[PDB]
Amino acid sequence: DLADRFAELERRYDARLGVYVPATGTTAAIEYRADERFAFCSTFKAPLVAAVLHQNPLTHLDKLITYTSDDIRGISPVAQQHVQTGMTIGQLCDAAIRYSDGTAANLLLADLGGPGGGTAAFTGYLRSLGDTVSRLDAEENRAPPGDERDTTTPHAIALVLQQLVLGNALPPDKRALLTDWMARNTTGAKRIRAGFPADWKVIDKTGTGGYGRANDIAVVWSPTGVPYVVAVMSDRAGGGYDAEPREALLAEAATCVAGVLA
Ligand SMILES: [N+]
Ligand SMILES: [N+]
Repeated sequence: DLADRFAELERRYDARLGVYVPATGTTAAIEYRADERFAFCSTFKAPLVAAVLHQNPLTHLDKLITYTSDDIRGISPVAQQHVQTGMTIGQLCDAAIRYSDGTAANLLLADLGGPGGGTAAFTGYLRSLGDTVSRLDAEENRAPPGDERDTTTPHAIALVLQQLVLGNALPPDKRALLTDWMARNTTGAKRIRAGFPADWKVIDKTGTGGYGRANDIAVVWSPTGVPYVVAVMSDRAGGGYDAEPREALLAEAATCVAGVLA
């Protein structure tokens, strides 16, 4: 019983774990706490890039955005080295996904515009994909576990990623950009990627936070090219606001999923 094995991971890592793998043409869905709420953390930056792509012609990727050192907010590996030159919308999409760049995310939200610095518009994009539960409220706080702001569920975000990467939410040219940025992500080697054999292809977007939060959302392809969406979320609310996030938990959960899918 796979659910028994997920529960053992919860006890061993003193953590709460959520998993959703949508059913496919030849597999049943995998689900564990799939409708419980977990913080987005940085995983929202993947659908955020999709929302910007959706709303604009591809020429928009060449638009140069200027900003100052005081605009550097959240962990921003790329943006904080390009204050003087600025960054194009396309470079900001790249940084937001592949380096979780918080400033890039803030600028892409500002590009959507509207109240809340773009967070209302982003949430509306998720509504348009049929996601009735997720919400984004703040820009790049260690939100308490009970707070519903800035949360999703494994079920909800997996079905969002399913439509974006494997469905028709985006035209093929915009779909290919999103897929490529996730494929060359730099932050995910020790999470879902670490749970799948080397001949599976893995694209992903991570998130990490207080209360021991560690997330990874991925699309994987078997060695013969069959794709599956895998969403894994975790936290450790009982360990306090500074509980250690555990990448090994996500890797071990992904290993259990890979055993089901192989
Ligand atoms: N949250
Ligand atoms: N913003």
